[PDB]
Amino acid sequence: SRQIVDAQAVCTRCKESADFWCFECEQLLCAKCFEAHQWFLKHEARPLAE
Amino acid sequence: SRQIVDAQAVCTRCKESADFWCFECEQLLCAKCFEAHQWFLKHEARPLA
Ligand SMILES: [Cl-]
Ligand SMILES: [Zn+2]
Ligand SMILES: [Zn+2]
Ligand SMILES: [Zn+2]
Ligand SMILES: [Zn+2]
Repeated sequence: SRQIVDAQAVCTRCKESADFWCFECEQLLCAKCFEAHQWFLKHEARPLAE
Repeated sequence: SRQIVDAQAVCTRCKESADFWCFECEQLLCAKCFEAHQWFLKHEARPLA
């Protein structure tokens, strides 16, 4: 399943602009929510292209 | 900006399973492509996990 991520994509948790994609959660995250995700989970994830 | 994301991380070059992200190439690379990357370039990069 590929997915289109719009230019205005937003974090799945808060309202901030998305910066990361998690391959196992399948979700978009802002930097601050992403740092929490990395503390509590060990998932493959990547920065979004700027 | 506008881009496609996949459920699985695969190398941008060869489509094998990916292991690294390069911030300046903005690319996913498998281990073998990334070793080649390091031979030719010096960029900020991280493993995917
Ligand atoms: Cl992707
Ligand atoms: Zn995750
Ligand atoms: Zn967030
Ligand atoms: Zn490759
Ligand atoms: Zn690079």
